[PDB]
Amino acid sequence: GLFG
Amino acid sequence: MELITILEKTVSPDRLELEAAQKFLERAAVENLPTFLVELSRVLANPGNSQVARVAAGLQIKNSLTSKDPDIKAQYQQRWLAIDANARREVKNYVLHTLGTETYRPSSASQCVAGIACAEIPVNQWPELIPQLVANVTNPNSTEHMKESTLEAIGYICQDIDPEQLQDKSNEILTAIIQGMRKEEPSNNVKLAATNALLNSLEFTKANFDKESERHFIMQVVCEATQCPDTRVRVAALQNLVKIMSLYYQYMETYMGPALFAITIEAMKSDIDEVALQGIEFWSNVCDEEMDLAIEASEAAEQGRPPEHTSKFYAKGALQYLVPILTQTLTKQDENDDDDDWNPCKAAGVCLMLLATCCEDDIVPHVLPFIKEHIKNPDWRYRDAAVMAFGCILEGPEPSQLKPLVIQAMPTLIELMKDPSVVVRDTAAWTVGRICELLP
Repeated sequence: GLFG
Repeated sequence: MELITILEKTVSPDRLELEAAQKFLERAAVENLPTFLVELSRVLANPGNSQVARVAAGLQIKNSLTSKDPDIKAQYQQRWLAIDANARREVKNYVLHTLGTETYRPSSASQCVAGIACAEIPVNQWPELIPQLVANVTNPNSTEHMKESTLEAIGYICQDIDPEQLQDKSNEILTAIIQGMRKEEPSNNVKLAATNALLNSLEFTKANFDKESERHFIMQVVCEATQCPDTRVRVAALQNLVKIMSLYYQYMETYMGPALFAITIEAMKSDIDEVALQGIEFWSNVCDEEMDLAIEASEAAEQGRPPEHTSKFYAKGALQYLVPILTQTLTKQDENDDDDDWNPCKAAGVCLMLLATCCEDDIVPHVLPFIKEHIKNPDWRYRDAAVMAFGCILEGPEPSQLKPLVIQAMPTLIELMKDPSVVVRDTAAWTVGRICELLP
C-alpha cells in the first residue's frame, strides 16, 4: 500500500 | 479542518478562502504527491462524503494525471508512472471501487480511471482494468449506476487513448458498449453513457464493421437509439451515424436507402437545434466522402484501372429533399448574435456549398426557385436566405454555365447592397464578392  | 474541509473550500464563494484551499492543494501535489493521491481517492471512494467533496477530490486526481497541453500531459503521465507501484495500486483500487457508489452525475471516478489508464495502458501497467470494466457492465446483477459510470469510464478511455491501443480488446469493449445501448436497457442514462462510448470506439471496431453479422447489429442498435425519447441519447445516436458515415461509407448501402435517409432527413427538420445540427453534419459528411471519391476515382482514370472504393452518389440522389430543407434552414437567421456561433443556419449554408461542389451543376435548378421567390421578400430573413443560397451555389456549377445566371442576378444583387438590413447588406456583399472573384 501507500505506507510500509 | 481536514482534507474534506480544504476540498469543499475550493467552491466557497469567498475569494480569500478559495485561493487559500488552492495553495494548500498545490503544495500537497508538490511536496506530498503519493500520499495526497491516495487520500483524495479515499475521499472520492467514500459514498459517505458530500457530492461537493467527492467531485472536488475527483477533480484534483484527474488534474494530476492530465492536461490539454500535450507537453504538460506527458509530464504528468510520467510523474505518475514514476510513483511507487504500490501507492498507485492503491489509488487505482480506490478510484475503481468508487464506480457505482456515486449518486451525482456525471461520474467523477470515470475521469480518473480514464486519467490513470491513459498513462498505464500504453505500458501494460493496469492489464486488469478493461476486463473489470467489461464485467461491470455485463454482469446481470450490475446496478443502474454500476453500468452507467463504468460506461462513462470506458467512454473516456476510448476518447483519450490511442485507438491503436485497444484494437486487441475491441471485441470485449464493444460488447459492453452495445450492451448498455440495446433497447432492453431500462435506463436512458446508461443508454446515453453507452452511446457516447460507442462514438469514440468506432476508430477500432473496423474488424467488427466488416463482419456483416455484427455491422447489422451495431447499425440496428444505433438506429433504435435515434428514436430515444431522451433527446440526449438521440443526439448521441445521430452523432454515431455521422461518424459511421465517414468511417464506413462502403457499408452504408443496406441501411442508407431504408433507414438513414429517413432518420437524418427528419433530424434536419427537428425543432431542436442540436438534432438538426447532426442531420446536416451527416449529409455534409456524405458530400465530403463522395468528393474525395470523385478524386480517388479520377486518379484511377489516368492509371487506367478501377479505384479501390466507388461512390454511390447518395448526395446527388437526395438533392431533391436536401436543398429545400437547407434553404429553408437559412431562414433561421441570427438577428443579434455571434457570427462565430454554429447554429443550423451556419451549418446549412456550409452544407449547401458542399452540396454545390458535389452535385455540381444539378444544384442550381433546385436552388433558383427559392432564390427567385424570396430575393424580394418583406422578411429580412428570407431576403437574406435567398441572397445567401445564391452565394452558396456559386462554387460548383461550371464557371461558364453560371455566368448567364449571374447576368440576371447582378441587378438585384446590387440593390441589396443598399438593403436596410445590415445582415442582408453583409450577405449581398459576400455574394457579389465571390462573383467578381471567380468568374472574371
